[PDB]
Amino acid sequence: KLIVPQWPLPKGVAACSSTRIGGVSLPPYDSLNLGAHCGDNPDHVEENRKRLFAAGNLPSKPVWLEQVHGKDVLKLTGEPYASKRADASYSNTPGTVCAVMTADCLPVLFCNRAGTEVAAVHAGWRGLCAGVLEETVSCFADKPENILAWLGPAIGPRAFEVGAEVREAFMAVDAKASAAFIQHGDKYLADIYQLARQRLANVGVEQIFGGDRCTYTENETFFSYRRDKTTGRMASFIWLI
Amino acid sequence: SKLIVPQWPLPKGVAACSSTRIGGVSLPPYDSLNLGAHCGDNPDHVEENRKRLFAAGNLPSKPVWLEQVHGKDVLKLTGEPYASKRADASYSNTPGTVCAVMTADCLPVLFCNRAGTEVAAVHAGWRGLCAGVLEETVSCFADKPENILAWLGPAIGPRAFEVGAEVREAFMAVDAKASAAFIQHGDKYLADIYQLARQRLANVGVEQIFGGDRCTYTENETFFSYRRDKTTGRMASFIWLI
Ligand SMILES: [Zn+2]
Ligand SMILES: [Zn+2]
Ligand SMILES: [Zn+2]
Ligand SMILES: [Zn+2]
Ligand SMILES: [Zn+2]
Ligand SMILES: [Zn+2]
Ligand SMILES: [Zn+2]
Ligand SMILES: [Zn+2]
Repeated sequence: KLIVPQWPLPKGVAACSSTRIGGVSLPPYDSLNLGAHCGDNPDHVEENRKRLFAAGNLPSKPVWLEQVHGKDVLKLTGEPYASKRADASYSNTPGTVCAVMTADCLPVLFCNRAGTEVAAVHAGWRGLCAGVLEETVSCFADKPENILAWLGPAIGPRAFEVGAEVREAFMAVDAKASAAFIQHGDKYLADIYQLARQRLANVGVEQIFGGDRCTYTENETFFSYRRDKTTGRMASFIWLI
Repeated sequence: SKLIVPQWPLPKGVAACSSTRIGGVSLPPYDSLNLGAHCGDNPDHVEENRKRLFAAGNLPSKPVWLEQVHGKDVLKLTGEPYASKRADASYSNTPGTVCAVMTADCLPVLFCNRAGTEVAAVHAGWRGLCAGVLEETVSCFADKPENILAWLGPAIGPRAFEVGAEVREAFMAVDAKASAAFIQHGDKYLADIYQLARQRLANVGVEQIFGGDRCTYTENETFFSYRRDKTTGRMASFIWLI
């Protein structure tokens, strides 16, 4: 089964986010593991990808990134790439699939109401803190007012334990980050949805959706790196039809 | 009443209890003896519920709460500098140390030996049960399985535990005895977790098995149930050497 973002989806845009359900992989990758570098059977991963691309009605294969937990955006201008080293992608080309691979990190999908540009972001805390979302938004020709954002399944505020330094880093950029951390031993529990919403507001994006799942809690629906260590991967996808 | 006392031949030197949703201070949907600190409850209420339970249970120390990940790892409670509390079972041979597991549908299993020198507590979700958490816990004991007692705590029962074909498949890949513990329910099955546990226990030589008569999902006035409620409190099961 496939998560369909609950937002006012514009006419020529289409989106989906995968779960752990309905694949072919064996534990600890059971069953719809999309990740090719976490030690799964390579023929199973290939099979899960095929089923998910069918289930999601993707028009072409996703442009998978070399995700490095940074803040760079690849503009999906053309099929042979000089380097896919990026944690976000941007497209204004019909049929081109933006894709981001996650199991705890925040997926964010963007599109404009006019339905002429899309973006997908893999926003781990470091990339989020350093401004991956602001950098993705800045790629859009449209104005932020016209931009929709969907917050995908990520590790939620009851499970995302971070060190004092992480909380420190977020407040160094934007002091109101403080409300997104709650003390918990020598650490804090952090609300990644709250932090993403703050960055998005600071940049003018007001139509924000999703943010109601937790990859760590919902173990029957999602892989979680923090929970499992060795485990599968989900992905979120957006494209212009 | 905040507490269930396992009904088994409790050895001298051992004590155990398992909590209910009754007798605490938490507000709905955590009403009222919620012990879980990570389900969105008022944490002052959670600490009061814990104080109340620990008092009533006559625990000699605070529980060694695990970071439960629904796997099959057993932490031997050898001494508080631990590299990681990521585990779904614990084992102690140290008087005064409390083994504890936190549940609201998953099977709690408490273990001890007739001599009263070793205890263990297991949070057995279906994934961990399937991958062999009970067998793993049993193999931590120095004593022989014949001298091991096992108590099945309140879990989601065979009329409520609905699973996909894949769960049945997984269990029967380990042992086709497992087919007995499943009954079709549409394109689904209703699974008997107590039956699956009893099969693993027998496989391993544990013959003295008690409890397994409750249903967290049915008894909404005694137990929290994650399947029933989603946002809800947590019970826990505890055992220790006196
Ligand atoms: Zn295969
Ligand atoms: Zn990540
Ligand atoms: Zn959670
Ligand atoms: Zn905690
Ligand atoms: Zn109160
Ligand atoms: Zn559980
Ligand atoms: Zn029915
Ligand atoms: Zn029942």
